[PDB]
Amino acid sequence: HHWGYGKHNGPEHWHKDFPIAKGERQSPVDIDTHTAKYDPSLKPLSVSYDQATSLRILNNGHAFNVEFDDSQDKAVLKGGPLDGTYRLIQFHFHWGSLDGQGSEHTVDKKKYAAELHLVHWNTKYGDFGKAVQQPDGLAVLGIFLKVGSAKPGLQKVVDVLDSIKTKGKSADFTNFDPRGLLPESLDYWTYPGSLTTPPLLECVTWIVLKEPISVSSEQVLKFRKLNFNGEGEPEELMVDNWRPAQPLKNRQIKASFK
Ligand SMILES: [Zn+2]
Repeated sequence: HHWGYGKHNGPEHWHKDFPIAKGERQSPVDIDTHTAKYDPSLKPLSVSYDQATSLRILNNGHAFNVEFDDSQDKAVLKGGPLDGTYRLIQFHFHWGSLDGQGSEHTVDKKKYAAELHLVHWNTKYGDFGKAVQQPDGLAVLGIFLKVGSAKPGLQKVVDVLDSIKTKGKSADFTNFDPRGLLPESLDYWTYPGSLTTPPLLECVTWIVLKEPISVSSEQVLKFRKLNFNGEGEPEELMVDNWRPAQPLKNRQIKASFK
């Protein structure tokens, strides 16, 4: 009876095994664009992904992760609300069974078709496992996906998904360039929050970009063909792997832009 996204193990159950689910700095949240405060003290984000080394793609039974080599400062995020250098370790997505839902973060209650998370950890803690125990240990870049035109830079990801259909499968995935997933503008909202899957630790500085990227109906259809289950256990399509919005409680969302 492991956690997941179904009727009987889904987000409304998670608190029984992970009491921090009802904590004071849980994610995701709804971003109220009229209540977000412009903070002109926020620096622009610095994304240096020109030396990124992707290694592998895998289906971990709740999403697919593309993993990067994080043994040196090769793909890093700096600037913005962050002190220090945060290394990219993996990215993944959350998506829906239909185009009108899928994202974790919402903007004035609007859901997008999917949400990309680029996960980075604070190099001062030395590894990822130590970073998740600290309040400033991780920085996640969140990017919304809407359905429209195809994103060429995602097609390489879509094409290998057939080879990792079921839980526990992996495949070599070298020379993928994550710069092909970024929108044009780097304006962002930021707030302190949590992992959105168990263990839901409150170690994340969230940076959510204002500008969505567009993907095609056909691209996102291919995400929906993946499986939560292992080979060949009964087929359960990996859809709606998103956590609903949580109470903002005592936090302020800040914007880098007016
Ligand atoms: Zn995520």
